Amino acid sequence: PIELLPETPSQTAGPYVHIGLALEAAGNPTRDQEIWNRLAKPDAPGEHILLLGQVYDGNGHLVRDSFLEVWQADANGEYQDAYNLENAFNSFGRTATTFDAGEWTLHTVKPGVVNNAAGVPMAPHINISLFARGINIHLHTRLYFDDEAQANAKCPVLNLIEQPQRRETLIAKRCEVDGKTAYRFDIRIQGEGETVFFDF
Amino acid sequence: PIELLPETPSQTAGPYVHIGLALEAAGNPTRDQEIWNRLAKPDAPGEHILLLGQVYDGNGHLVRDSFLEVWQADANGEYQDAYNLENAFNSFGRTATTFDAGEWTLHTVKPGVVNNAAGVPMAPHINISLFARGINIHLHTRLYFDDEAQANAKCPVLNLIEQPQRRETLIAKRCEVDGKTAYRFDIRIQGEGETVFFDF
Amino acid sequence: PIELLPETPSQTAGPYVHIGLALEAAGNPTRDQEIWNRLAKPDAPGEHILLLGQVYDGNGHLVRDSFLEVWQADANGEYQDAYNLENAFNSFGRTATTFDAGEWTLHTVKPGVVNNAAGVPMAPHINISLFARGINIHLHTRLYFDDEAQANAKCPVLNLIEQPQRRETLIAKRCEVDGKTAYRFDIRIQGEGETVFFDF
Amino acid sequence: PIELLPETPSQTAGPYVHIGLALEAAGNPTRDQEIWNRLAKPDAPGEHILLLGQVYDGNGHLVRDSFLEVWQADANGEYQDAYNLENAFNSFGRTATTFDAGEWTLHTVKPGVVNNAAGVPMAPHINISLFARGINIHLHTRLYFDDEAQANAKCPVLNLIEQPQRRETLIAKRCEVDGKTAYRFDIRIQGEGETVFFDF
Amino acid sequence: PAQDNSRFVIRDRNWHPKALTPDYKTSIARSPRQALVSIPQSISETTGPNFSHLGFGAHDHDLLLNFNNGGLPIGERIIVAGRVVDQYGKPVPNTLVEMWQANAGGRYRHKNDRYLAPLDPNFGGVGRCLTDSDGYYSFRTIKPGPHPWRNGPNDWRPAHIHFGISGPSIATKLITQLYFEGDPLIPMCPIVKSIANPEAVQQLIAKLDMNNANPMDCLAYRFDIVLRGQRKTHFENC
Amino acid sequence: PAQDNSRFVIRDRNWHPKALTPDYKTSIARSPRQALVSIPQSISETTGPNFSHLGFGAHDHDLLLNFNNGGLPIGERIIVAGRVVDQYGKPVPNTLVEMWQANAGGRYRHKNDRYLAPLDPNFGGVGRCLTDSDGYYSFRTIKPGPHPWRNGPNDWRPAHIHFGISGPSIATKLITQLYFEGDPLIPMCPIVKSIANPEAVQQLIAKLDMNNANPMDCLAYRFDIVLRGQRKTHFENC
Amino acid sequence: PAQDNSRFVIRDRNWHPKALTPDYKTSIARSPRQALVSIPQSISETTGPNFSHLGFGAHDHDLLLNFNNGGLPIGERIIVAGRVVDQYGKPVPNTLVEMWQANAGGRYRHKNDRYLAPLDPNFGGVGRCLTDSDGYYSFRTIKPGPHPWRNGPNDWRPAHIHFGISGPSIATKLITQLYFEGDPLIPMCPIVKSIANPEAVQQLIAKLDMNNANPMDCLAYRFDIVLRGQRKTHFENC
Ligand SMILES: [Cl-]
Ligand SMILES: [Cl-]
Ligand SMILES: [Cl-]
Ligand SMILES: [Fe+3]
Ligand SMILES: [Fe+3]
Ligand SMILES: [Fe+3]
Repeated sequence: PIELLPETPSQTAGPYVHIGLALEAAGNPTRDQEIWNRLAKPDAPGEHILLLGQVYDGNGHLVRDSFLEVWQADANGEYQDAYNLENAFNSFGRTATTFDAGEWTLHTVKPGVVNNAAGVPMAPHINISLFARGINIHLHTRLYFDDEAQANAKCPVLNLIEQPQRRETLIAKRCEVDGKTAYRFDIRIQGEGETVFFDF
Repeated sequence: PIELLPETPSQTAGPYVHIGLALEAAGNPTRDQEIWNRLAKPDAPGEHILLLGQVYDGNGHLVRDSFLEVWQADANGEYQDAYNLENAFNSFGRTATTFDAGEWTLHTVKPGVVNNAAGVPMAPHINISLFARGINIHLHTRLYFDDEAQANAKCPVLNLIEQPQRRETLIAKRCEVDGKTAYRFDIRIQGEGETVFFDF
Repeated sequence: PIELLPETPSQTAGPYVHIGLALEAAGNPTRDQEIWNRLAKPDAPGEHILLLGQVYDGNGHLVRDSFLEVWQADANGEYQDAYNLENAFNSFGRTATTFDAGEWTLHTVKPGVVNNAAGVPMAPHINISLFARGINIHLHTRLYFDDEAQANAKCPVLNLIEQPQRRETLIAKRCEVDGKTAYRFDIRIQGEGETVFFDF
Repeated sequence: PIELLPETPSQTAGPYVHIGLALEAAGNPTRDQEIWNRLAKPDAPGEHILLLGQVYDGNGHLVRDSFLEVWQADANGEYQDAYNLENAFNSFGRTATTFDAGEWTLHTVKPGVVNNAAGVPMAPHINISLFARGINIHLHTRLYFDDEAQANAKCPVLNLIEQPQRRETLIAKRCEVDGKTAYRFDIRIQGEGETVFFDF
Repeated sequence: PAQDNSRFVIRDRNWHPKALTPDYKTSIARSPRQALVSIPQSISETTGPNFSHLGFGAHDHDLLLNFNNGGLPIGERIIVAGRVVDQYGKPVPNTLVEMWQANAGGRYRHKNDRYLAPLDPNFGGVGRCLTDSDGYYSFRTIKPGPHPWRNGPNDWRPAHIHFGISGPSIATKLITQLYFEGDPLIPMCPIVKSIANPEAVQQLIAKLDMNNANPMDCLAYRFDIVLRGQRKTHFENC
Repeated sequence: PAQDNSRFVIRDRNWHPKALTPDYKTSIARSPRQALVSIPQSISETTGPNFSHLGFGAHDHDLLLNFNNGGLPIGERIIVAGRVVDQYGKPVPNTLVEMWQANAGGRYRHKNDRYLAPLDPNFGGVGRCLTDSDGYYSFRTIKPGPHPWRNGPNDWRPAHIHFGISGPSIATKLITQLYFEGDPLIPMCPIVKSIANPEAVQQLIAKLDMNNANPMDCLAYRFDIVLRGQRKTHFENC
Repeated sequence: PAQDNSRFVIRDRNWHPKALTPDYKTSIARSPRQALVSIPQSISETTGPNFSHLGFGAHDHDLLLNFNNGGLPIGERIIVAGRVVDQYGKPVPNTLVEMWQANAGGRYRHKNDRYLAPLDPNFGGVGRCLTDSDGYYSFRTIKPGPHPWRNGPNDWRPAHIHFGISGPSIATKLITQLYFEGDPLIPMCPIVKSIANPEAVQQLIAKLDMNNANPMDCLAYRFDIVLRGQRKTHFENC
């Protein structure tokens, strides 16, 4: 058969990933421009939301060295690839869990609906890639919203998860943090309540 | 050493096993004669019973595409191997769970006692072979009866299971379905309460 | 793919074939029973006919060392495989061309119609296998009759010959020899008027 | 020596070539635009002519499944390579014999004179490529015109054919079809009067 | 009735696929985590149904005719034939061989197959027969097409026919899959690769069998099946 | 109009099949017995039609949709794609690629094919396209079935698609056949074996191309085509 | 805004390291036990950030100058350079390449690294750049020392540089590690050996590149990166 050049194989990001990819989180000096966890400036259109979460291993213990990358549509359901710190909104961001701060946070807007390749609407979601010591190739997941139950029930991606119980692992829980709308999205890498991870 | 011709290797029956082996359930027309789940005509000697069960994966979820083959002695402890739809009793039958509720049923009689090769009586049992998508080589088990405690306790096959707690997984529970004598035999393929499976 | 034992390869019969297979034609002493050119005794049912012919090479020159075997139905269209010199009719015979007698002869009856494997009638025919010095594997042909034009035109075997002109090579010519019905069937191995040869 | 990538090897077009390249003839519906046998619209400059011919195998039998491609200069000696069904003249066309039509036809104009690479005029000609069942790589030839005898005698391509008798095989015969100017160009693939075929 | 009068050679469960073969994703949660418990052979295991008295329809072995809704199925006409023997080379006569498969486009006639390739109105996909007195079986069918499936993101089954064979006892009963000589999908399939030993994989590949073809009609493939060796009992209880 | 400004590398007629290959029976009477006459390249041979202005229908390259009589054709959905280059490796853009084939059962939609395998009412078997600006072409189709034929008494074509490619001149024009990776019929076919060199035969075998497949939809095969090398003229007439 | 116009060749997850590789002890509790769920590519997966307008400082790619506290860092001065391409061989221009590493003694400038080898006051160990219009990147740095770590009782990372590459989409984003030609620690490392295929491990080994060295100044290593092949969509939703 036709065999292309093989892709470069993945390796773990390791425990010191934050020195390369999360300088402030590493408590190291930052450069003038960093890619970080504020996707939306106050004047971005849409519903401003705080996202937060903790990451657990197979023994139920906190993962305090995780590095997360996120990719989401703007409130209008459009992906904005022109990354610029001057933008009111960027579709891409980074966050981390650390020894000092075991709970990651993101400051964003709720994403609008995006159609799949067949034209079928997907429920509002944030794409997440999870990296850490012990993780040899990053884990892909999606964060959906518990106040989008009708859309979630019809999402062609959620519906590829055979068991309804596992779909529940991708639904972030609405709350309030200091008076502002927030969602908690915890990830369980292994075992009871294991978060669904995707291949694509 | 002496090496015989290798046996043809097993493969999974796959999710469409019903096309070939459970035609009704595939949604398909049947042929004039089918091998199915009614082992006994109403005139067959012995105690007429219903067997039913559900099959669970390692996540506690129903296996809704299982296919089961059974082999049991008649009420007089004789294996009736000359398969014939006109027989009062067939020692062989087939059943399947299907989507819906995931429950299989068999209509039979309670088997009589048969001796092992050393002449020691075995407790009444039904031999079961379980096939499905995800199962690469079929799983062998036995269904014993909870109202045969004395015989069960002395069975030379059950006594080969090292742990009494595991012996309990093979004991079907007497119950009533539409007022008629039945025994429920659930199978747990993996994990908590995992059903004992045999090699022979 | 599946490869069976290979067939033993053919070789030419060579110039002295008659010493083994045509003893009288070789002018050598015969045994008590020989397989020869009289398929029908006078008592055989059917139309008694004399067949005769000459064999030519690619230069138009007579082949004076040919050996022919023939296989045909009786007048009722049945093949008679039980070869016996006591029979009024045998379906099999042998003839030859020699230095002294360059024209072979056969004494037989006109064969009845035989159906092909699909049940379609074949025109009356004699199957011929031709052997000689220079012929590495024998040549198969059929002798049909010029007074069976209607049947010939419908024969499913003749109709597998793409060109009508080549079909004519298989049609023997009715004549009279010493007052009796005869057909001449000349064979041209190569070149102008080349006789159709079959593979089966 | 310097060895380039090998050319993809030829294979016969086979007997069903018309399915792909002569749709009308296969018995099939045509697409909106087809490449076919009318090179010239009525307004095209030059002398409008019909070309026709039959193709013979080595046994003198018609090749009924021939497919022919032609390439010729327009009346002004110009090769029109921008193929378009709207053109007054296309230098390229296709035709075929078929069973229904064992004769091929082309509607064109007489080509003007073209010089060879050394600047020497070639006699008026049509370049032909012949494809069919039994032909493993197409045969190249040229059709010249019998009323161009003076030019033909000086053609540097015709003069590369060593024997004058073989040159005659490339000279089409002027005739009239339904009262209109035509030239017949029969091709004999093999044997007596074998048509000259070219390599270049 | 049946009697205990034979023993069957113990299976090599490293020749067979293991239960847990995670590249075949559904095996992860459907594989036991505890060891199988070995038990000695008794009459319960060394006997099984014989199907000599099962009534077969005229076309049960012929998938070109057994789902006839006005025409022939579309696709590559093939005979699939072979012999069932045990590990000692002894033929297994009058044994039940069942098969099922997708149509020429890789679509199954099952309510749960929603692959976009069309059903064939003249193809059902199920066959059965008994081996003859010398151990041979034969079916006539259409060569199935490869079937895409929701395992990895671009996984395709090679062309394959599912087989079940009863044999002389419940100890010999086997379900397997036939694949076809040369199919470039075979080395890529995680179901094929559930079998760790490459030599075992080769035992599932049917060979083109021109000797058994009907000219101008259908091709043929040969697929031989080997069930567990059967022997008489000896020196037991003494 | 066209001009003479290039030369084409001379063909290797021992790499191509010879005219007389008697195992392919119809070649015996359809092969010239006289030698080909070599002629130098002129404008007549070094030019040819370009098809940029030919009007193509929307589905001309898509055999799943171009004979639509109420449904999809039955059979293995496949993309057949590749690149046309010359012997120097230069892409051949905007060139005409035509193809034709049998349906999934080896039956041709031609009046002269009376093989008993049925026609598919939604399959025609004809495609065309132009290569793009980088030399690539693409068709969508059904994988054809093997085709029995009246050569030897049990001869079957391997699965194959007929191809015609125009290229830059009448000197480059080529008709050939594509075969499929692994097909056990390939080594048996007297038409394949008209090519004497085994390495040339390999050049006609399309490879399974999983990288180009549409998951849950269609597989893909890759078939690259090499036309005669084209060079500028040099040092002529001096 | 970004558009869905491309597809990416599916990953070979037996070429990459698997999740559960127990000799790398931390992977035991940080590997999912359920199968990944395959999903089709949509605009969510086939797009990603373009960093063309991220503002880079003058020395972001030069670790000899980007942590300047009064001197040059101690250790082997090297250029690390290479090309980012996709599996079709197409360069990946204007893509973000980030890297981090220990100093010459195997010590990281992170609070959690308490290895006894000293920090270098003029080394920070972090770099970033974009590939140029032809897919090439380059850093200047110190060759890192092996790093002991609490896996097995005497485990040492080979000298290595961590790499992150964005590529055209979130589907191509990759984190990996570079190793150095000839390092005898490579075959011994359980993180290297998380990769099952020895040929894949070889793809992570940077080669000494004397051609790219500055004489009397610095040596050079070459490390090329291959991201998932990108192709146009074809024959979707039809
Ligand atoms: Cl035998
Ligand atoms: Cl290129
Ligand atoms: Cl380049
Ligand atoms: Fe299947
Ligand atoms: Fe063909
Ligand atoms: Fe490190």
